[PDB]
Amino acid sequence: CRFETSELQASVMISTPLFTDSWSSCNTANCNGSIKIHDIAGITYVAIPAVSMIQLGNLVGLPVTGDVLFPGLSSDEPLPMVDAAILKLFLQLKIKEGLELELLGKKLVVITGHSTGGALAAFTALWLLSQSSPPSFRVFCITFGSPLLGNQSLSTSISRSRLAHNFCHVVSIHDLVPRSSNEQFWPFGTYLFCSDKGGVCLDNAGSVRLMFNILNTTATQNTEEHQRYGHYVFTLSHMFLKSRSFLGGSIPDNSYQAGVALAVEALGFSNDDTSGVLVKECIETATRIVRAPILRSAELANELASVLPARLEIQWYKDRCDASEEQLGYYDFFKRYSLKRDFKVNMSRIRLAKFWDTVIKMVETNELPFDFHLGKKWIYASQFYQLLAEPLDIANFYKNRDIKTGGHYLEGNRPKRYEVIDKWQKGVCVRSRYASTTQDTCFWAKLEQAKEWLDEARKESSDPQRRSLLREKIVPFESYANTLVTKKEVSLDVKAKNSSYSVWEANLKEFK
Amino acid sequence: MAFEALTGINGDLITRSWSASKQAYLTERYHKEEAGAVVIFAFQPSFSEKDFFDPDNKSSFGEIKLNRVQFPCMRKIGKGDVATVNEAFLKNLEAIIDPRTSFQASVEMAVRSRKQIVFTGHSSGGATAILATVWYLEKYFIRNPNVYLEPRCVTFGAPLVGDSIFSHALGREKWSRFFVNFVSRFDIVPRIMLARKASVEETLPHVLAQLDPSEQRITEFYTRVMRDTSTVANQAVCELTGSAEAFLETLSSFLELSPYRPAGTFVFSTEKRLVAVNNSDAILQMLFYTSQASDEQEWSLIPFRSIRDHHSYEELVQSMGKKLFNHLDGENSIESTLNDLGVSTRGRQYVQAALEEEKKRVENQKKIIQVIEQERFLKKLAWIEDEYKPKCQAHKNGYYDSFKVSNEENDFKANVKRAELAGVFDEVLGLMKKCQLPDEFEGDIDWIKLATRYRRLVEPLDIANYHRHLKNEDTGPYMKRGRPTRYIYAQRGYEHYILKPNGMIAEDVFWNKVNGLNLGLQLEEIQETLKNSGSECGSCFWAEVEELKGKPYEEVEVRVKTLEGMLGEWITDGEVDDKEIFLEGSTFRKWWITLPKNHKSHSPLRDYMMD
Repeated sequence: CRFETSELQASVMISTPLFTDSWSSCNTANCNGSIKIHDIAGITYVAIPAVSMIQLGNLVGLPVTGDVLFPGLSSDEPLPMVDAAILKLFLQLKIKEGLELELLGKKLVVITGHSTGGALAAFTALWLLSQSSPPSFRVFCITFGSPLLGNQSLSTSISRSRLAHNFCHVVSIHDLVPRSSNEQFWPFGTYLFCSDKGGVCLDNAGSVRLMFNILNTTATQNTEEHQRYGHYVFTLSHMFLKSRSFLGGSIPDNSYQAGVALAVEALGFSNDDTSGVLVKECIETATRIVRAPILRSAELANELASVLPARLEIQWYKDRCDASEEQLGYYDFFKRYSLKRDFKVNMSRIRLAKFWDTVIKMVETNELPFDFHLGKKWIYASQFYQLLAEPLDIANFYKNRDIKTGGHYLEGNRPKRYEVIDKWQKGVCVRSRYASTTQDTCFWAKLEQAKEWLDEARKESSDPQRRSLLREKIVPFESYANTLVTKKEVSLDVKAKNSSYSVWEANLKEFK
Repeated sequence: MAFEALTGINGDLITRSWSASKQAYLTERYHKEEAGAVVIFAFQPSFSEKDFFDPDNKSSFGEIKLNRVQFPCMRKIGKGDVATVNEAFLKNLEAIIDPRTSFQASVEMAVRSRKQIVFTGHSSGGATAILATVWYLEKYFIRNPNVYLEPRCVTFGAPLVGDSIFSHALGREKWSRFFVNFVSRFDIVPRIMLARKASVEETLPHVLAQLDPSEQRITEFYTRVMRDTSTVANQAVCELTGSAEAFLETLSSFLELSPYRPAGTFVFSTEKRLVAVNNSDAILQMLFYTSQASDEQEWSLIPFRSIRDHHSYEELVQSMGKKLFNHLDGENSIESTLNDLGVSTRGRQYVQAALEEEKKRVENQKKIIQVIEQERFLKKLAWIEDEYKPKCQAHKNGYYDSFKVSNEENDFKANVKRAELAGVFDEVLGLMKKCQLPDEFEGDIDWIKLATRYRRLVEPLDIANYHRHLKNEDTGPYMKRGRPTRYIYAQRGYEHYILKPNGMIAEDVFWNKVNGLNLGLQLEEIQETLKNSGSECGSCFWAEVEELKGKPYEEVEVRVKTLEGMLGEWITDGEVDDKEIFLEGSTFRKWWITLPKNHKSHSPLRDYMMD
């Protein structure tokens, strides 16, 4: 929208010592012909040589039973698949044994390769970064003209895990190897498209694929352009000596359009050719797609700030309810009756439910960053909201229910937002006093379930078998209640004398 | 001319500064020159790698953190991070300062004569000059700021001295207008400290000896220096626009980048133009992009000109009069200026990005001022002062206790206003941390007054909130892990504002006062017991009280005596209200009347509470 960063990010990557050091290691590994481990300027380099093979294009799922395991990438519903030949060569070279033991003590490790060696280096970096625990060193991968490794599910699983920025794939605009794999293969990690004049970074899988399509349809074809990677690295690494103006035409007065034009000319296409227009549209679309989630997260943060008085209202309602002389708890004060305070807490609860419904639906639709729920701010926000408001929602549900056809709350009647919040909280000692709020949010729903169960158990006195079975399903509820209260992980309103918990307790004990 | 208006130095002072820097080659460590009402302290340049990189400094840039007692102001006021400078230059300055020389006595004698103090320098002497000026500013100007005591600093091709915190501290105190660093377009010395030590270890001595008044060595040195300069400039511009956060964060562990940044006004000089720049990031980008080669012929010529331009300042100061001057940050059409200075279109984009980020900072400050001016916002503070506090002290318990215990509709709306104000101030804090506000925002008088008012008014409410929800039973003491960052920031800004004229650090003043209390325990265990104590800030009074009301007396005797000692000055300053804490229903009074009658007698607060 305002600043073009695609060409800048590429310049940042090109200007580093990692660029030339990685290419030097790749050249040495290609010349020797085997895996090399090297130390330059305190950084360890694992250069994996280009290995000639016959088969490339067959996908196989990740191995769950083997020495090479991947705890990190097993969440994507379509099992993340990788190229079969790459994994077979990984096992054949015994990179695990020859690597995990030789890298002990190192603190910065860069893994790099040319052609097939690049796809292997990406695979090994993914293995190092995908273990159950983060490694003893930081891992960065740089590949040169590597063919695509896996399928779209694997790319999405990498991006969702925040591992895509540990990979940089330098690709020449004429190197046909990465542009020609089967359409089931998807890219991942930042791609650096370079030419004789400059480089441009793209970090979105869809935009990278569109760039591959554009290059396939327009640009020329050659094979030595894969052995020209040496010339490309050297030429790119020495542009800091040369002033590089926008040669040909006059830049648009706008800053963003001038940036886009400069990026397009860095890729080598003129701003007047069909290739140039296609590339310019691709770049603009990529920047827009990157920008949108950050804007949406900012807007949702503003909306969350605007909603805080509602949560404060619910906290005040709890305080006045458990500070009142009837001693019912705010659950019963909200479900039994309907007062002015109940009306206002209802308004606040409706606002909270609406806002969090919007937040959850935006999260699921993938309109927000993948690192959204991992952020501890939204973890706290969802946690406090759920703890304060879920019993109110349960009260509302059993207040507006049919006693029989309405069923119960957890059996398919629970809103999706609370389940997603359960996911978020799980994704991230005895208590001296009672907890401020009940730790088991669905406590009251289970209590209502057990109240119906005990009503049925007392409904019949001529069916001792049904009495016994209802007792079998009532005992784990009371055991769970005792475990919850002994740890004092429940708010004091659960122990109120006129709270529904107390009367149900008395009724069940007199029932025995 | 416009140059004199913008910078405050005329051609006469510049010529005299250049002459003094010339004669500084001979004299040892400095040279004082008299001319009318102007005394100039030129500094001797040095051309040995031991004088640019410190041999005993095991860092790859030769940098070291300033001591927050010798240069107390050079830091982040809210964050607390001290500035960083080249160690060799600092050691040279400290050798020049030492009482075994006549530098300090001469400086005092010149200050007493109402003279205009000018520190000037060439090459390494220019770096020392910069440091000397800061020394002067930390020692004389901040102590009694007058127009006469305003120094001037004129450097000629001087290397970079400090990091970004150095420049930020210069800009916050409004001292950056004093410094003027003439740079000729191709001079390698202003860009040398942007390289790593290892990149130039092998070639530095030869080039340095060539700078003192093999082509392979000169070319290799220039290439390595400009390579590291390109890396630093690219990373800097990519970071200040917020571009590629995660990519930069992952490379940062693999990148070893120079911290030095321009400080003060720079003046880039050509054969026909004279461009003044005040934006440190714009100067960094210009440093990279004004010395790239247009074509192969000029590329062959650059390594020569990069050294012969280090001796072009004679002609610069002689011909300054007949050069077309312009101000980069002022004018809006920066295209013609930068094109004449040899910047390319991409370099122009990045310089423009730096300037526009500065303008974004200014507009963010305008938005913040407009928000804190809105009556809707002011009404919250007014309501807490005028309706909440008098009613809660009419109930004979104080608003702290009323907020913490009672559930009045008034308490609820006080909680709501507390939350909304905390939102506004956390937003401003988030802008500060991202470096999105101008440098002197932490030094603004209106912001300091308003933030101090908000802290004194509302921090007791935040402590009451922290203890009403029982955080101290799980999250630990409030002063250790529960205190909001914005409150520390506001406290630090106010403390700096009041104590900086006396040249003292707030914690040092606190330690002096507690030593003056003459406790029954010596230095080590009093310093050990006053760790994370709530007696270092007045607005945290109640926090400390909640740490003392549950403990036996003999464990907290020193803490209680410290609280007693601080209360009088806290009440006098208005940090702690006296109508609130001494009421019958107040928590403080109820806990205090439980203290032993011996302490109750010998405490300085008999006259306030009865049993």
